[PDB]
Amino acid sequence: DQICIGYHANNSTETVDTILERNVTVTHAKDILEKTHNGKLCKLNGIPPLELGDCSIAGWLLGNPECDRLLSVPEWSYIMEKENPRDGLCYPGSFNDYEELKHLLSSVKHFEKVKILPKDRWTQHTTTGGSRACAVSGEPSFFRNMVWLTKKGSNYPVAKGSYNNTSGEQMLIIWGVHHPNDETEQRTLYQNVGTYVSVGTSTLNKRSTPDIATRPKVNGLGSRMEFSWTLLDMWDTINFESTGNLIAPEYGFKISKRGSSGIMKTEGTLENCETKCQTPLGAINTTLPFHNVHPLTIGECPKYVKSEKLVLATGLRNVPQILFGAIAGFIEGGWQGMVDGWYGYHHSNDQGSGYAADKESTQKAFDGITNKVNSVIEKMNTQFEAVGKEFSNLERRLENLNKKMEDGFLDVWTYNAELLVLMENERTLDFHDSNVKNLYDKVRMQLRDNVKELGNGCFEFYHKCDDECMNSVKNGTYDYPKYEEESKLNRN
Amino acid sequence: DQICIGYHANNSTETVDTILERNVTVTHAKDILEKTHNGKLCKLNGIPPLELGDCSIAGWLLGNPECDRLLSVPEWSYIMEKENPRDGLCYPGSFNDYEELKHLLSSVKHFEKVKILPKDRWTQHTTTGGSRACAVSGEPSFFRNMVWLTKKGSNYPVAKGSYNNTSGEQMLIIWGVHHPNDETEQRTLYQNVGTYVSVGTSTLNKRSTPDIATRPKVNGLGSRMEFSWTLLDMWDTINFESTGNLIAPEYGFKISKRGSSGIMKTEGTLENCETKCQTPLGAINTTLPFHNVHPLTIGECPKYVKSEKLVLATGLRNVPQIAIAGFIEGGWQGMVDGWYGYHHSNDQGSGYAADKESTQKAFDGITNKVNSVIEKMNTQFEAVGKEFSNLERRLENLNKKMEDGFLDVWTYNAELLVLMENERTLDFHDSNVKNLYDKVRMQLRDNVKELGNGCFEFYHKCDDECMNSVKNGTYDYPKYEEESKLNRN
Amino acid sequence: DQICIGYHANNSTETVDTILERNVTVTHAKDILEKTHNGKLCKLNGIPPLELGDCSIAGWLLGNPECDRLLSVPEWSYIMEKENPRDGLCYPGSFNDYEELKHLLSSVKHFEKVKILPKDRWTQHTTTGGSRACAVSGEPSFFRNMVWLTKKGSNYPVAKGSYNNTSGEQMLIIWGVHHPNDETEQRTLYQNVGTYVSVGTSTLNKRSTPDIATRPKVNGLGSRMEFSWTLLDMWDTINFESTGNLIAPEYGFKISKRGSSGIMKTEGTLENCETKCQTPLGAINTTLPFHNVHPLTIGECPKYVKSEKLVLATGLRNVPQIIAGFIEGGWQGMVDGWYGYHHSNDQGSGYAADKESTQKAFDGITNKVNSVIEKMNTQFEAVGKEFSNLERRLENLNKKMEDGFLDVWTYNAELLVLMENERTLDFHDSNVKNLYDKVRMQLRDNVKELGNGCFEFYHKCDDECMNSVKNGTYDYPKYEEESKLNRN
Ligand SMILES: CC(=O)N[C@H]1[C@H](O[C@@H]2[C@@H](O)[C@H](O)O[C@H](CO)[C@@H]2O)O[C@H](CO)[C@@H](O[C@@H]2O[C@H](CO[C@]3(C(=O)O)C[C@H](O)[C@@H](NC(C)=O)[C@H]([C@H](O)[C@H](O)CO)O3)[C@H](O)[C@H](O)[C@H]2O)[C@@H]1O
Ligand SMILES: CC(=O)N[C@H]1[C@H](O[C@@H]2[C@@H](O)[C@H](O)O[C@H](CO)[C@@H]2O)O[C@H](CO)[C@@H](O[C@@H]2O[C@H](CO[C@]3(C(=O)O)C[C@H](O)[C@@H](NC(C)=O)[C@H]([C@H](O)[C@H](O)CO)O3)[C@H](O)[C@H](O)[C@H]2O)[C@@H]1O
Ligand SMILES: CC(=O)N[C@H]1[C@H](O[C@@H]2[C@@H](O)[C@H](O)O[C@H](CO)[C@@H]2O)O[C@H](CO)[C@@H](O[C@@H]2O[C@H](CO[C@]3(C(=O)O)C[C@H](O)[C@@H](NC(C)=O)[C@H]([C@H](O)[C@H](O)CO)O3)[C@H](O)[C@H](O)[C@H]2O)[C@@H]1O
Ligand SMILES: *[C@@H]1O[C@H](CO)[C@@H](O)[C@H](O)[C@H]1NC(C)=O
Ligand SMILES: *[C@@H]1O[C@H](CO)[C@@H](O)[C@H](O)[C@H]1NC(C)=O
Ligand SMILES: *[C@@H]1O[C@H](CO)[C@@H](O)[C@H](O)[C@H]1NC(C)=O
Ligand SMILES: *[C@@H]1O[C@H](CO)[C@@H](O)[C@H](O)[C@H]1NC(C)=O
Ligand SMILES: *[C@@H]1O[C@H](CO)[C@@H](O)[C@H](O)[C@H]1NC(C)=O
Ligand SMILES: *[C@@H]1O[C@H](CO)[C@@H](O)[C@H](O)[C@H]1NC(C)=O
Ligand SMILES: *[C@@H]1O[C@H](CO)[C@@H](O)[C@H](O)[C@H]1NC(C)=O
Ligand SMILES: *[C@@H]1O[C@H](CO)[C@@H](O)[C@H](O)[C@H]1NC(C)=O
Ligand SMILES: *[C@@H]1O[C@H](CO)[C@@H](O)[C@H](O)[C@H]1NC(C)=O
Ligand SMILES: *[C@@H]1O[C@H](CO)[C@@H](O)[C@H](O)[C@H]1NC(C)=O
Ligand SMILES: *[C@@H]1O[C@H](CO)[C@@H](O)[C@H](O)[C@H]1NC(C)=O
Repeated sequence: DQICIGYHANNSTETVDTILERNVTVTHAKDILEKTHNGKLCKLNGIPPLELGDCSIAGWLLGNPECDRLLSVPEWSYIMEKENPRDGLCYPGSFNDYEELKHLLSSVKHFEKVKILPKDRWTQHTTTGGSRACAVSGEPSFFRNMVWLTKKGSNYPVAKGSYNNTSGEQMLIIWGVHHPNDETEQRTLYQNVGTYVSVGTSTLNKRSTPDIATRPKVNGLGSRMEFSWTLLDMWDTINFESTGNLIAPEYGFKISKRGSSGIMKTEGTLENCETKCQTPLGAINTTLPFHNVHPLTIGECPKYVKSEKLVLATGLRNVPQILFGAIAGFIEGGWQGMVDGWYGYHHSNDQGSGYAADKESTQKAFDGITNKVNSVIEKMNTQFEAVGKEFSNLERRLENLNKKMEDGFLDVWTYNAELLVLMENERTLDFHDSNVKNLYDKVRMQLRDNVKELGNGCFEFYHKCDDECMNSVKNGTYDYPKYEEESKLNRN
Repeated sequence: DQICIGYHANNSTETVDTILERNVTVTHAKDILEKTHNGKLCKLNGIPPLELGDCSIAGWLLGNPECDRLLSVPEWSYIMEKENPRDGLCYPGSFNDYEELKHLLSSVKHFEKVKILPKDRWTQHTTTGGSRACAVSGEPSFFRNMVWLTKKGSNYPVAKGSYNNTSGEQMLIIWGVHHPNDETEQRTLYQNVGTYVSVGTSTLNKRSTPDIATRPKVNGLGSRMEFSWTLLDMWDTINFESTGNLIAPEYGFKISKRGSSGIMKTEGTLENCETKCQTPLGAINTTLPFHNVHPLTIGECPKYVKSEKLVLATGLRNVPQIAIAGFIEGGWQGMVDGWYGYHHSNDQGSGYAADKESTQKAFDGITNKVNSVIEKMNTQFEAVGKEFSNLERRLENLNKKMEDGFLDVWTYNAELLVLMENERTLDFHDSNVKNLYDKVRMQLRDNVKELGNGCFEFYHKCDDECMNSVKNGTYDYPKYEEESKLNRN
Repeated sequence: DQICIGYHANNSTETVDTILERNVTVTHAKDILEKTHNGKLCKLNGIPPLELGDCSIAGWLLGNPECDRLLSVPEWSYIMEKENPRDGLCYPGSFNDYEELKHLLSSVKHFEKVKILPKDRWTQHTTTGGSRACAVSGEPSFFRNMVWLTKKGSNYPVAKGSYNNTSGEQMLIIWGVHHPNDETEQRTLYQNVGTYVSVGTSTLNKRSTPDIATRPKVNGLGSRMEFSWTLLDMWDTINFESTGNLIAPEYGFKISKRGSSGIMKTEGTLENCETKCQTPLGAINTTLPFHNVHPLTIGECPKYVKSEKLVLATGLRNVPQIIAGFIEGGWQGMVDGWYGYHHSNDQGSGYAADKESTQKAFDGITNKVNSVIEKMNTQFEAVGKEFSNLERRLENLNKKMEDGFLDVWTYNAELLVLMENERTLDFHDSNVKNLYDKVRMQLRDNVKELGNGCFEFYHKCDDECMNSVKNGTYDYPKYEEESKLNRN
C-alpha cells in the first residue's frame, strides 16, 4: 500500500518572469496590462465630441468664414483638433494668452452665444468692412463674431460701449486691435493718427496703442490684428472706449455647463461607436488596471506604463513527470491526473488506485493569491487624466519642466509595477512549494513510525489500510494507537 | 518526561494587514500613523505668529487705516491670513507681482520700518490728499505709509527724490501710480495732462503713463491705483521722478531677520500654547513617520499620506488555544516571560520557561526592522504653499499635479512596505519556532520520541539538571546512551 | 566513514547591510556605487568644450572687446562658464529673455556666423560710436558685433534694413535700444526727441520708446542699453526701422549643428583628457549603475543618490570554524565551490564541491544583480536651468521637483539593496539545508545522523560509493542487507 503527495500540472504554455529566473512556465497566469484598442474615435458617455475639422480654437471662437458649421454647437465631451490647423486667423496677427484660453476650455462642456453689443447700435460709424484674406465667393468678408468699425463720412467719433452681465454665469469676451502698414491706411480708415483702445472692467484695465510699420507679407497683407480676451463675472460691467483701430465683439460666450474635458490632437474623424475611455489612437474597453496604448487619455482610464508585458502568476510551476511502476510524488514533478485542485494525494490500496485533492490547503492558497492580486490591483488611484497642455515658444523652460515631471512620474510608476510583479511572482512560486512541503510534513508527523518514508514523496505502510484509513489520513484523523500493535509486529 | 516548543499568546485585539490575508490579530503592534491634533493655532518654537485679522498683506504693507494696530510689528514665525480678507486696498486698484511679494515674505521673519522720504521734504507740493473710500470718522483719509502729491496753488513742479541704502540690509520699497476717471480730475489734481512716473535703480528702469477712462464703480470711485515694488540692495540708490500721478513712499521695510516661514490661510484666532508642527486645523505632537491631518504643514513634520491605517506587526500571530500541546495546536496563554520558549513536565513538577537567545535575536531584528523603516525618512522644513493669479492657471495646475503625484507615490510606497514587512515578520516568527524545534530534535537524537504535537517524550528519566542541559545546548548524548537504548527496544 | 555538508569561508572583510541586521561580513560583495572621479575637465567624446573664461554668454554673443578670442569658436560639446563672470555687458543695461537664450544654447553645437547687415550700408548715418566703458588701449570702443547709429551733421534720417534668411537654417539676431540720461544727450546724439525703434518679422511685432531719466551711475555712466533677441525662421525676413536710439546688428548666428549640450558653472580650466561623463568637479570612468559626485552631469552618466554606501551581497556569510558541517560554520578549505562535501574513508580525507547547486545559485545571483542594474533607464538630461529675480516661484518649483524625484530614487535604491541582501542571505541557507535534506532522503536509514551536518555510515562505503552519493545514484538495495545487519 502507498500514499503519495504531489501537485497539479497541465498543458499550459504561459510564462512569467521572476527576480532570479526568466521564462518560467506556469499553470495559470493573469494579464493586468491591456495593449489593444479599437482604432476609432467614439462617443464618451453618449455625448459626441466636438469635431473642429480643419478649424482651430481661435477660428471657432472668432467666427472664421470657413468654420460656419460651428456657429451653433451642442454639448460636447471633448474637443478634437489637428496638430497644424489650416483655417485659423484668416487675417494675419496674434492672440494674447492663447494657451490660457485653451486651458480654460478644458473644463467647459458647453457654451451659449449671447448678443451683448448688437451691430446696429453703432449708428455713428461704419460696420460693413472686410478683407480678401477672409473671402467668401471671391468678395471680401470678415469674422462672423466681430465688428470692424471704420469712419463714417469723414469723421470718427469716440466709440463707447458697455454691457452688464445679467446672463447668469461667467461670460467670455474677445476684442482686437488693428495694426496698419502705413499712415495712408490709418488716415483712410480712421481719419486721425494717435489713437487708443481702452477696455475696462472691475478687475481689468488695458490701454493699447496701434503700431504702424512695414512688415513682411503674410496672406498677402503687411498688417496684423492682435486679439485679447477676458472673463467677465456675474453682475459685472465691461466698458469699451476707442478713438480708432477697435475690432469690437458682437457676441459673448456664456459658460453654461462645467466639468472635465480636454483638447485631443488627432487627424481622424468620428465614427458611430460608444466608449468610456478615449486615446488618440482608439478607445479602450477594459477592466485591467494598466495599459500601454497612449499617455494622453480622456475619461477614467488605466494607468500608462512603458512595458511590453506584465503577467501575474496565480498558479503552480509546470514541471511534468517524465513501465507499470509506482507513481512518484512532488519530488519528481507534477501530476497530470489531478484536475480537481492544486495539492492532493494518490492511493494504491487493494480496492483500486485513484487521485484526490485536499480542499483546505487549496482553498487557503486560492484565497491568499486572490487577495494578493486584488491588493496589487486595487491600491492604485484612478481619476480623470487630462494631461494635455500647450505652451508658446517663449515658454521653453516651462515646457521642459512639464515634460520632465511627466517623464519622471511615468518612469517611477513603470519601475514600481515591474519590480512589484517580479517580487510577487517569486514569492508565490516559493509559496506553493512551501505549502506542498508543509502538507507532506503534516502527513508524516501524524503517521509517525507506522509508515516507511520512501524518499520520493511517498509513504509505504506497515499495515493494511482500507479506504476508511485512507480518508482518515486525508482528514487528519489517523488513529496511531489503534494500529500500533499491528504495525509493530510487521516492522521487525 | 516531556519537553515542548511553543510561542507566547495574550488577549490583544490589534489587527495588522498582510498582502495575503487581511484582519490578522497580533500580540504586539506599532502604529506609524498619527491622526489627532489639538484643534488650535499655537506658537512655533516660542515665537507668536502675525495675526493679520481682516487685513491683507497689501493692507499691512501700505498702511490701511483699518489696520492701524499693525504699524509696529514684532518678530514672527508664520503669517495668519484669511481666505477673502476685507480690509485690503481701500482705494480700488491693483498690485503688480503680488504673489512674488507673498513668496518673498515666506523667508522673512522680521521687518524694520525706516523713514526714507519724509513728508516735509516735498516743500513744493501739497501732501494732504485723501479719499472717502479710506475714511476715518467720516472725514477722508489715506494710507499711512504713502504720500499723495497734489499741486500747490496752480503749479505742479517736477518732483524728485532719492535714497541711498545705508541701513545695512536689503530693503523693500513700494510706490504707486494713479489712474483718474476723467480729464477734469486730472486737471484739478495735477494741472497738466501727459504725465509720467519714472523709477530707477542700478538694476531697474520703469516708466509709467496714467490711463484716463470711465470704469465701473468699485467702492464708489471710477478711479484706480496701481502699485509696484522692488528690492533695493545694500549701498544702492533709488531715484524717483514724476510730473504727476505719483504716490510716493514714506517708509521702507528693511529685512532684519531671515529664515523659514509661510502664510497659513485660516479663520481662527491665536491661543496660548506651544508646538513644533502647525497645520491649518491644529498642532501635532508626535514622533512618527507618517500623518494624515493636513497636507500644508509648517515646520518639521512627518510626510502626508492618504492612509487610514498603517500598523507594523511587531509580535506574533494570536492563536489562543494550546496534557499540553505545542506550536502546531496553537499558542500558549501562560508563557508570560518572552516570545519563544519551552514547557517541561518532569517528575519534580511542571513549568514554563523562555529561550533568551532566540527571543533576544528576534527582538533585535524586529527593532532594527522598525528603525530602518522609520529612520529612512527625510524630514526637513517645508512650508508647502504658493499663490497664483487668475492668469497663471497652468502653473497652478502644474504645482497641484506635482504635489498630488508625489503624495500618491509615497502612500503606495508606505502601504506596500508595511504589507510586505508584516508578511515577512510573521513568516520569520514561524520559521524561528520551527528552527528551535529542529535544533532540539537534532541535539536530542533517538533518545526521545516525537509525538506530532510539538512535544518530545523521553526514554530515560530526566531530572531538572538534564532539562536545563537540553535548554542549554550542552546535552550529552553518550551518557544517556545505554539507558535510552534499553527501554526503546 | 563520514560525509558532511558545509559551505565556503575565506578571509574577506567585506560588509553589507540588511533589513534585519547591519555590518554583516560576506565572502563576496559588489559595490554598485562609484564615489571617485578624475578631478579634471576633459573632452567629451573627443570634442573639446567651449571655454568662455572670464566672459558671459551675452559678452560672447555681442562682441565684448575683452572676449576677442571667441570670434571664431569651433564646434564644442558643452559650455564652461563662471558663476559671476567679469567681462559681460560693458555698457550697463539689461538683456530681455536672457534665460530663454541660455536654455536654447543647451541644444546647439556650432553657431556659424553670417554677416547680414554690413556696416558700410549706412551711408546716411555715423557708425563709429563708442564708450569708455568698453575701452581698449585707452581710446573708446564698442561691441564688435553691433553698430551704434548716430546723426551725421545735423540730421537723423529714418533708418531701414532687411535680411532674408537664405542661409539654410535658423538664425539668432540681437538688437538694442539706448536709454539716455538727459535731453542734452538725446539731442547731441540723435537730434530729435520722441523717437522709436520698430522690429518686425512674420511672427514678431515690437515697438520700443527710449526712457530718459537720471539714474545711479554704473561703470561711470547713468545711461543704459536694453537688448532683445529673436529666432528668424527659414525663408523669413526681419525689418528694422528707427528714428533714433537703435543699436543695429551686423552679424547673425546660424545654427549649424544640433544635439545635446549644456552649461557648467565651473572656475577651472580645460585639461588634456578624454571622458564620456563630466561633472563640475571632475570626470567619471565607470561601469557601475550609481554615483554620488554631483547632481548636475553631462554625457552618458550613472544615476545619482544621497547614498554613502550601496553594496550588494553576492556571497555567503563569513562564519569561520573555530570535522563539522554547516551547523557550526564554514570551511576554510573548500577552494572550488560554494556548497560541497567532505569525506573520510580508508583511502583518505579531502574536500569537494557540488556542481549543480553551485551553478544554480551562481545563475540566480547573477540574474538578480543584472536585473537590479539593468532595469534603471539612462538618458541625456538637461538638468541645468536658470531663472531671473522675478521668477522665484518657478525656481522653487524646479528645485522641489528635482529634490523630490531624487529622494524617491534614493529611498528606492536603499530599500531594494536591503531587501535583496536579506533574500540572498536566506537563499544560501535554504540551498545548503536543501542539499542536506536531499542527501538524507536518498541515504535513508542506512546511516546515522550526528547533528553537526555529517552522516556516519553503517556499511563500509568506498570511493565509488561516495561519488554515487554525491552523484545522486545511491543504491539502497545493494547495501540494505549489510546495513541492516550491523545496525541491529
Ligand atoms: C476700399 C478699397 O478698396 N480701398 C483701396 C484703396 O482705395 C482708395 C480709396 O479709398 C479712395 O477713395 O480712392 C482711391 C483711388 O482714388 C483708392 O481706391 O487703394 C489701395 C491701394 O491704392 C487698396 O490698397 C490695397 O489693398 C489691398 C487690400 O484689400 C483689403 C484686404 O484684402 O485686406 C480689403 C479692403 O479693401 C480693405 N478693407 C476696408 C477698407 O475696410 C482692406 C484694408 O486695406 C486693410 O486695412 C488691410 O490693409 O484691404 C492690399 O492691402 C494691398 O496691399 C493694398 O495695396 C485698397 O484696397
Ligand atoms: C476736493 C473736492 O471736494 N473735490 C470735489 C470736486 O470739487 C471741486 C474743487 O476742487 C474746486 O476748487 O471747486 C469745485 C466747485 O467750484 C469743486 O468743489 O467736485 C466733484 C464733483 O463735481 C467731487 O467729485 C466727486 O468726488 C467723489 C470722490 O471724492 C473724493 C474722495 O473721497 O475720493 C474727495 C477728495 O477730496 C478728492 N481729492 C483728493 C485730493 O483726493 C478725491 C479725488 O477726486 C480723487 O482723485 C478721485 O479720483 O475724491 C466721487 O468720485 C464722485 O463720483 C465725484 O463726483 C470732488 O470730491
Ligand atoms: C563726443 C564727446 O566728447 N561728447 C562729450 C560732450 O561734448 C560735446 C560735443 O559733442 C559738442 O560738439 O561740443 C561740446 C562743447 O561745445 C561738447 O564737447 O560733453 C559731455 C560733457 O559736457 C561729455 O560728457 C560726459 O560723457 C561721459 C561719457 O563719454 C562717452 C563714453 O565714453 O561713454 C564718450 C562718447 O564719445 C560719447 N558719445 C558717443 C556717440 O558714444 C558717449 C555718450 O555720451 C553716451 O551715449 C552717454 O550716454 O559718452 C559721461 O557720460 C559723463 O557723465 C558726461 O558728462 C561728452 O563725452
Ligand atoms: C526568455 O524569452 C525571451 C523571449 O521569449 C528571450 O529573448 C530570452 O532570451 C529568454 N531568456 C533566456 C535566458 O533564454
Ligand atoms: C447690473 O445689473 C444688476 C442687476 O440688474 C444691478 O444690480 C447692477 O447695479 C447693474 N450694474 C450697474 C453698473 O448698474
Ligand atoms: C465592452 O466591454 C463590456 C464589458 O463591460 C462588454 O459587455 C461589451 O460587449 C464590450 N463591447 C465591445 C464593443 O467590446
Ligand atoms: C476587516 O475588518 C474590518 C473592520 O475592522 C471590516 O470592515 C473589513 O470588511 C474586514 N475585511 C475582511 C477581509 O474581513
Ligand atoms: C551711498 O553711500 C555709500 C556709503 O555711504 C557710498 O559709498 C556711495 O557712494 C553712496 N551712493 C552714491 C550714489 O553716492
Ligand atoms: C549552562 O551553560 C553555562 C555556560 O555559560 C554554564 O555555566 C551552566 O553551568 C550550564 N548549566 C547547566 C545546568 O549545566
Ligand atoms: C587572504 O587570502 C588570500 C589567499 O588567496 C591572500 O592572497 C590574501 O593576502 C589574504 N589576505 C589577508 C588580509 O590575509
Ligand atoms: C557598523 O556600520 C556603521 C555604518 O552604518 C559603521 O560606521 C561602523 O563602523 C560599523 N561597525 C562595525 C563594528 O562594523
Ligand atoms: C526670400 O527668399 C526666398 C527664396 O527662396 C523667396 O522665395 C522669398 O520671396 C524672399 N522673401 C521676400 C520677402 O521676397
Ligand atoms: C576607463 O575604464 C576602463 C575599464 O572599464 C579602462 O579600460 C580604461 O583604460 C579607462 N580609461 C581611463 C582614461 O581611465
Ligand atoms: C556520475 O554521473 C555521471 C553523469 O554525468 C556518470 O557519467 C558517472 O558514471 C556517474 N558515476 C557514478 C559513480 O555513478
